[PDB]
Amino acid sequence: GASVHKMALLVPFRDRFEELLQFVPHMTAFLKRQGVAHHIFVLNQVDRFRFNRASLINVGFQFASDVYDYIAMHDVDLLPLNDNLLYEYPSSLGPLHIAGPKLHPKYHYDNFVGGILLVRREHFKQMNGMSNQYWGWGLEDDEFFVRIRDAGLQVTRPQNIKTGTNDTFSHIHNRYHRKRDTQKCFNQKEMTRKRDHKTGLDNVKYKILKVHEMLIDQVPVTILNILLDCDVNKTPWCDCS
Ligand SMILES: O=c1ccn([C@@H]2O[C@H](COP(=O)(O)OP(=O)(O)O)[C@@H](O)[C@H]2O)c(=O)[nH]1
Ligand SMILES: [Mn+2]
Repeated sequence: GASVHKMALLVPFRDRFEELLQFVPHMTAFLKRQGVAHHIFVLNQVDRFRFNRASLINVGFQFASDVYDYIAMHDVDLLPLNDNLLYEYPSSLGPLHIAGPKLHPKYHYDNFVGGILLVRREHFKQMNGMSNQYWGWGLEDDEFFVRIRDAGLQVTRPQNIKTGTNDTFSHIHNRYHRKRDTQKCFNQKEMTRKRDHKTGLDNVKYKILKVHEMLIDQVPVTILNILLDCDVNKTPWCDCS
C-alpha cells in the first residue's frame, strides 16, 4: 500500500478557455507518461479587478486538499515539449522551476521563476505563499524569488536538458490576442517594486462563489470561481479605470 506524492496543478485563469482546451489533454498525457499523480484546479478570477496571478495561486493552495503534498503554479499557455522535464516532488533545497531561463521561449534572466514552478506544501506555507499586492502583469514571481531566498531556500532546475529556448516549450500566446496588462496607476510602480512583508497566504481576502466539476474528454478538472477582494486604501491599482 505504498504512498505516492500528489501534485495540485494550480492554473491562474481568466478568459483563456481556448488555451485551457489545449492545456488539459496535453498535461494529462504528459504527466501520465511520467507517472505523476495530480489534479488540475482552474483558478477562475470572477471579480472585476485586474488579473492577480499570485493571489489566485494563494486561493488555490488554500482550497486544495492536504493530500496534495506539492503544487505546480502553472500558466495555462505554456506546454512542456520535452519528457525529461520531470514534474517531480521537489527536494529539500526548495522549489523546482520547470520553465528555466535557459528553456523559456521569452524570459531569460537568471532568477526568473515564472511560468511553471513546483513547490512543496511546507515550503509554500513557510514562505506565507505569494504576495497579494500584484494586480496586473509583472513582478509577483520576482518577489516570490526573494521570499525563497529569505526562507533560506534555493531554486533547483532540470539538469542536462538538451533542448533550448526554441524547442522546450510551446508558448502559444500572441501579445495582441492576449494582451498583457502593464498599466500603472496610483503609485503602483514604486509600491510593487518593494519586497512585501505584510501580505500573503495568511491574509488573502476572497470568496469562492462556486466550485464546478468539469470533464474534458473524460479528464476531470475542478473550476474555482474566485472573487478576490481589493482594499483600495492599500492597493488601489487593482483597478486603473
Ligand atoms: O488575463 C489573464 C492574464 C493571465 N492569465 C494566466 O496567467 C498566466 C501568465 O500570464 P501571461 O501569459 O500574460 O504571462 P507571460 O506570457 O508574460 O509569462 C497565463 O498563461 C494564464 O494562465 C489569464 O488566465 N488571464
Ligand atoms: Mn503567456
